[PDB]
Amino acid sequence: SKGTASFGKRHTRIHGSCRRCGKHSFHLQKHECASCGYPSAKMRRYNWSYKSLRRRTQGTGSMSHMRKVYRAYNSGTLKANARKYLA
Amino acid sequence: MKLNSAVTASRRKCRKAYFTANAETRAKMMSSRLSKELRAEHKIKTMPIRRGDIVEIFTGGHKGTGKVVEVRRRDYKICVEGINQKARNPEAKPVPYPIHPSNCIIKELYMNGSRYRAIKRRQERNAERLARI
Amino acid sequence: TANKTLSRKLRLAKKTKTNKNIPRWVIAKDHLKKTWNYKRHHWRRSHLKL
Amino acid sequence: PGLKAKDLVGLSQEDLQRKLADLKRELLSLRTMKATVPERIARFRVCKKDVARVLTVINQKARDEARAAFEGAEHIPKTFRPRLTHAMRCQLTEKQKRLLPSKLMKRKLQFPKLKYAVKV
Amino acid sequence: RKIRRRQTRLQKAKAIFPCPLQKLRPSVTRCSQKFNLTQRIGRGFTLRELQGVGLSAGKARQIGIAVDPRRKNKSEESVARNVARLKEYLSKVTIFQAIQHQGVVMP
RNA sequence: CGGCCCGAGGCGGCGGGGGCGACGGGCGGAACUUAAGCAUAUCAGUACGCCCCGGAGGAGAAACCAACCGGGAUUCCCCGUAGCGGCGAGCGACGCGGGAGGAGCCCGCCCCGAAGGCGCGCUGUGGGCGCCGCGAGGGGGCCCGAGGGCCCCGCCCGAGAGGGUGCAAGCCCCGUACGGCGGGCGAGUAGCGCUGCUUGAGCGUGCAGCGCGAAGGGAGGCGCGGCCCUUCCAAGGCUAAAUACGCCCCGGGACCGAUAGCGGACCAAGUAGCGCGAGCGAACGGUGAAAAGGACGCCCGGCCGCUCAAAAGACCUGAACCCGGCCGGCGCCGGCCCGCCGGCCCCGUCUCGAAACACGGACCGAGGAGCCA
RNA sequence: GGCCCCGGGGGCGAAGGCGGCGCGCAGGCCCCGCCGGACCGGCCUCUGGUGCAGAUCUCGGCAGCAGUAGCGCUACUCCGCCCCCGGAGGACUGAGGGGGAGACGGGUUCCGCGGCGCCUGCAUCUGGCCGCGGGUGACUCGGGCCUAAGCGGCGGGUGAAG
RNA sequence: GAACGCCCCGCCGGCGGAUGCCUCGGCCCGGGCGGCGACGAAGAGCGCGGCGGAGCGCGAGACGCGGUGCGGACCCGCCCGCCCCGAGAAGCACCGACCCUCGAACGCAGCGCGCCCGGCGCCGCCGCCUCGGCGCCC
Ligand SMILES: [K+]
Ligand SMILES: [K+]
Ligand SMILES: [K+]
Ligand SMILES: [K+]
Ligand SMILES: [K+]
Ligand SMILES: [K+]
Ligand SMILES: [K+]
Ligand SMILES: [K+]
Ligand SMILES: [K+]
Ligand SMILES: [K+]
Ligand SMILES: [K+]
Ligand SMILES: [K+]
Ligand SMILES: [K+]
Ligand SMILES: [K+]
Ligand SMILES: [K+]
Ligand SMILES: [K+]
Ligand SMILES: [K+]
Ligand SMILES: [K+]
Ligand SMILES: [K+]
Ligand SMILES: [K+]
Ligand SMILES: [K+]
Ligand SMILES: [K+]
Ligand SMILES: [K+]
Ligand SMILES: [K+]
Ligand SMILES: [K+]
Ligand SMILES: [K+]
Ligand SMILES: [K+]
Ligand SMILES: [K+]
Ligand SMILES: [K+]
Ligand SMILES: [K+]
Ligand SMILES: [K+]
Ligand SMILES: [K+]
Ligand SMILES: [K+]
Ligand SMILES: [K+]
Ligand SMILES: [K+]
Ligand SMILES: [K+]
Ligand SMILES: [K+]
Ligand SMILES: [K+]
Ligand SMILES: [K+]
Ligand SMILES: [K+]
Ligand SMILES: [Mg+2]
Ligand SMILES: [Mg+2]
Ligand SMILES: [Mg+2]
Ligand SMILES: [Mg+2]
Ligand SMILES: [Mg+2]
Ligand SMILES: [Mg+2]
Ligand SMILES: [Mg+2]
Ligand SMILES: [Mg+2]
Ligand SMILES: [Mg+2]
Ligand SMILES: [Mg+2]
Ligand SMILES: [Mg+2]
Ligand SMILES: [Mg+2]
Ligand SMILES: [Mg+2]
Ligand SMILES: [Mg+2]
Ligand SMILES: [Mg+2]
Ligand SMILES: [Mg+2]
Repeated sequence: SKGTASFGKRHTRIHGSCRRCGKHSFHLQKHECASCGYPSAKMRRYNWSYKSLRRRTQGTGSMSHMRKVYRAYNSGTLKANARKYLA
Repeated sequence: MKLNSAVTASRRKCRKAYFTANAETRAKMMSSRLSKELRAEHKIKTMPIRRGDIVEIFTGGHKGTGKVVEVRRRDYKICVEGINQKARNPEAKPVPYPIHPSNCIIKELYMNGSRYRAIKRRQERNAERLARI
Repeated sequence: TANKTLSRKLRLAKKTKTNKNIPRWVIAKDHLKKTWNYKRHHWRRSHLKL
Repeated sequence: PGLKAKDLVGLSQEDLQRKLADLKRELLSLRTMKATVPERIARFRVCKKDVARVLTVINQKARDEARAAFEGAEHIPKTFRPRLTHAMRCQLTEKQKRLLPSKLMKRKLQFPKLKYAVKV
Repeated sequence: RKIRRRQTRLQKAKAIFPCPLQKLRPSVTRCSQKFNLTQRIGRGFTLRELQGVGLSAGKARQIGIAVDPRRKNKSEESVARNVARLKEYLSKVTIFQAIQHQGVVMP
C-alpha cells in the first residue's frame, strides 16, 4: 500500500505564494523560496538553465521607467540636459 | 533604380508597411485623380478622397457617378451612393458595393478652410520645384 | 477552508471574477471567429494552487 | 466636452477646490444612478474627465508656487532638481576633468599648437 | 572595416588641415645580420640628432617631428643620415589654399 | 581646572546597496573523453559556482629585446619551430620582417615652510547624422463576373527599386531619381632554503606559505666559482587611438516555406496543460473581388429554388489507406481473347548454409541517414 | 547566371489531381479527356539540407477483430403521467448510521428562476452540467496576544567568496 | 442457388487531410547604439472601459490628464460626439505632471501592531553639538 492508498494521506500545503516572484514556490516551513531565493537580497540565477533564465528576466514585464528613459535619451532632450549640468 | 539606402526594396517589409500603416499614412494612400477641369483650375494632380466628393468610376463592373457616403479606411475602400449589390427583395435596403479609390476620378470637391489651405500649400511647393527645374 | 487569510481570499476572488466568456457584442465588434475563452477553468478538474 | 483646463487657468484656489468638491459629489450621484439613460451615461464619462482636469490644474499651480519658494537656496527639494540619470549625477564636471597641474599647464602654454604645411 | 578606417582618417585630415596625418620619423637600420644593409622608418629622432640642427624636444614636437629620447645612436653615420633628414625637412616645411601632404612623409 | 591623546551618543549634507543568456577583469575548479587497458599525461588552465566595472575593458611609456654597418611604451592583424612529453598518445611560445594606430607624463626623495583647498594642516598643506517637402508621363477596339489580357497607334524617363489596385500596369494611386533646414632615485622588500600549484621554459616559466634576509642592483633560454663586456634601474602612480561584443533599432540574402524555419507565422506561446518542488511544455496558417453569410413557396427538420463566375455554404485544391449505394465479373509471368494449359515458397538481414519452428515488418501518407572545416 | 528573331508558354485556363494512348532496355518522358483557378519552363554554364519498403524508425490518420469482450453496497410497484415531482403500498441504511455537524483540503461547487448543445459510460422533463441574477453582518465565537519543542537576531569570529 | 467475401466494366457518395500555390513569421550576414537604480530599478500582485473575458496599455487624475507644434474628417458593433477660414474626429513627435501593495525595500511584521504627535531603517566620508578615561600633563 505504497501507491494509491498512500496518495490519500495528502492534506498539507508544502509551498505557498511568494511575496517577490508570486509563484507557488515559497516553502512554508523553511521560510525561503525555491524559485527566486527570497528572502535573499539577490535573485536566484543559474547558468545551467537558460530556459529558466528566459522565463523571468528583464523584458518579460513592463519596463516602464527604462522604456521612458531610453526614448528620452535616444530622441529627447536628455543629453542636452547632461551638457548643461556638466558645464 | 533606387539610390537611397534607408528605404527598403524588400517585399516582406513593403507588404507589412502597407498593412499596419497608421491612419495619416492610410489616408494619404487613399488618393485619386482630379479631372481635367479641376486639374486646370487648382493646378494639382491628385487629392485624398473624402465625404462630399462626386466621383466618376471606370475599369470595374460597377460604373457610374455618385457621392462618397462612407470611407472604410481599414479596407482602403469607399462606399459611394447608388452603387450597390443587387438585392433580393423589392423592398429590402440598399447595400453598397465598396469601390477602391484608385478606380475613380474625383469630379467635384468638398471644400472647407483646411482643404483650401492645404491645396495652396501644395501649389506653392510645386512652384518651388518648378522654379528650381 | 473556512479559516483563510485575506491574501488567499483576494487571489481566489480574482480567479472567480475573471472566469468568464467573451461578450457577444465584443465578438461582433472585433470580428472574431474564435469565441471560447480558453483561460476559463472549472472547479472539478482544476488545480488552482492559490 | 466639459470644463477646459485653460478656463480653469487663472482662477482662484478656492473656486477650484469648490469645483472639485462639486464634481466628486456628482460622480457619487451618477454612480448611484448607474447602480439603481443616454444623457446620464454620457455625463458620467465627461464628469470623470472634468475631475481629472481640475486636479491637474491644482497640482500645476501648487508646483509653480513651490518652485518659486525654493528658487535660490543651496539645498533644493529633490523633486525640483534637474532631470538626469544616476550616472550623470555621479559624473565629474568637464572643468574638473580638464584641470591640470601647474607645471604641466605652464609647459603647455609654452609652445602651443601650430598650423603648418609640409611639401614634397 | 576598410571603409570604416578610410572614413576615420578622412575626418581627422579635415579636422587638422593642412597638417599631414603623419609625423616625421627617422631612418634606421634593421636589426638582424640578415636585414643588415637596408633601412626603414624608426620611432623618433635622438636628442643628439636634434642638437645637430638646433631644435629642442618641445620645439621639434611642436613643428611636427617625432622625438624619442630613449634611443641612443650607435655610430656617427646614424647621426649624419638622420641630420640630413632633419635639415632637409626643416628646409621643406612652411608655417602659418594650402596643400596637405599624403601618406608617409619622406618615405 | 583646562590642553593634547584615544574613544562614545546625537544632528546636517553627501555617497553605497539591487538588476543583464554578450564582450571584459579577479578567484575557486571537474569528470566524461584520448592514450585502442590504466595511474603521469590529455580533455582544460574548459563546463560550472562566487565576486567586480564600463561603453569598452584590460595593458602601457623598459630593472626590454638583442649580439646587428642594431632597434626602442601598450594594443591589434599577416607570417613561422625552438622546446615539453610512460621522449608514448599528445602538446607548443617567441624575436627579427611587413601593416593598423600612435602621445606622453608625475609622486616619494631634496630645497622653501603655511606662501595652502585656513573649525583642517608643522606626525607637512602649498610652490620649485537627424528633421521636412515637392514630385513626370495612355488611349481606342474586342471580350470577361472583373482588363494589370489580345490588337493598333503614343507619351514621360536624373524617375523601368518596388508595394497596392476585382487577371502580367513606367504612364490608375503610393512611392522612386533631381534638394532644403538643423550642422638624490621606493626594506620584512629583492633574493635565498624547504614545500604546493602553474608553464614550451628544459639543475625552475610565473605565483604562494614558512624560515632567513641585503646594498648599489637587475638581465644576457644549462648549473657552480673568478675576471671582463653589452644593456637596463624593481619593490609607487595616471594615460587617447588602432581591438571585442548579445539584448533593441536599421539595411541586405544563390537561406526555410507551416511535421520546414526559433519551442512560438494563428486578436490572448514560455501560453493551455503536467510536477510538493527544482523544473517540463504542446497543438492549431488559407471562403469570396465584395458578406453580397443563404429570398419565395410547400410539408411537418426536409424539399424546391435564391446570392454569386462558382457554393467556394464554414468553407482554396482535396491524393492514399479504408468504406456505402447502382452496374459487371469470380495472385504474378507466358500463349491464345479469356478461361484453359504450363512455370512461380516471404521479402530485407547476419551467415558455410534461410521458405524456415532465426529476427524485423496490420495498412496508408509525409519526414528520415558520408555534408561541412 | 543566360538564351528562347519585332522578343519564351499562361482566365481562349498555370501548377496540382483522376483515368487513357504513345516513346524509351530502363531510370523516366510526352500528349489527350475530366476536375482545378494563378503561375510555369526546354537548352548552355553554376550550387546543394538532391531520389526510401524496411531502422521493436518519427508524427498523423486509420482497418479486421465486432455490434464482439463488457455495463460490492438485498427493491421496487400502481395511479396522476422519466430513474424527476405527488399520493398510496413494499423495503433498506440501523445512533462506531447511506443521520446531524466541525478541522484540513477544494474554491463558488451555495440560492432562485430558466434550459438541454456538452457531461450525467442506459435514458432524463434530473442534476455538483449550461445561462441569468443573487448571497457570508460579531465588545461577548475564533484569529491578532502568551509562551512549548524550535527558529531567527546580537559589538563580533572565521572562510578565496557565497 | 442466393448471400457473404474479392476484383474492377464503369457511375456517384463518405472518412481523412497529403500534394500544389500562397506568407504581417523565422534564420544568417553587416551597420548603429551602448541610454537602469534609495529622485525607489528589473520583477511581482491587485485594480481601471457606457455595455468589458484574454493580451497591449494605464494607476484611485487609472482603456488615461495638460502644454507646444504638426494634421485635417472621421470614431471596427450599439450608443454618443465632431462638422463651420478654425469651431477640430483619427493619427504623429517632444515636454510637464499623476504614479495603490510587495520587491535592493527603509518604524516592527505581512495584512496584524507600536512609540511619538514633526515623524521614527543600515553602513561610510566630512563637519558640528554633548560627553567618558587611576592615557600623557597641567
Ligand atoms: K494502495
Ligand atoms: K525553498
Ligand atoms: K467558508
Ligand atoms: K479542484
Ligand atoms: K543610470
Ligand atoms: K580545474
Ligand atoms: K577527465
Ligand atoms: K579509467
Ligand atoms: K582516464
Ligand atoms: K588519468
Ligand atoms: K607526460
Ligand atoms: K593531467
Ligand atoms: K602509449
Ligand atoms: K602610422
Ligand atoms: K486601380
Ligand atoms: K626590513
Ligand atoms: K619574501
Ligand atoms: K606544462
Ligand atoms: K627536459
Ligand atoms: K619554515
Ligand atoms: K650566456
Ligand atoms: K630563461
Ligand atoms: K641561463
Ligand atoms: K513545434
Ligand atoms: K540480422
Ligand atoms: K548477429
Ligand atoms: K556461421
Ligand atoms: K531469406
Ligand atoms: K540467409
Ligand atoms: K526449420
Ligand atoms: K516453417
Ligand atoms: K511459416
Ligand atoms: K540467421
Ligand atoms: K527467438
Ligand atoms: K539478433
Ligand atoms: K519473421
Ligand atoms: K536548399
Ligand atoms: K474483440
Ligand atoms: K431546471
Ligand atoms: K580569509
Ligand atoms: Mg514539513
Ligand atoms: Mg582509454
Ligand atoms: Mg596545456
Ligand atoms: Mg582602462
Ligand atoms: Mg602542466
Ligand atoms: Mg513548427
Ligand atoms: Mg474543400
Ligand atoms: Mg512482429
Ligand atoms: Mg517520403
Ligand atoms: Mg537529406
Ligand atoms: Mg533497403
Ligand atoms: Mg434493516
Ligand atoms: Mg443546487
Ligand atoms: Mg448517457
Ligand atoms: Mg474570549
Ligand atoms: Mg482585460
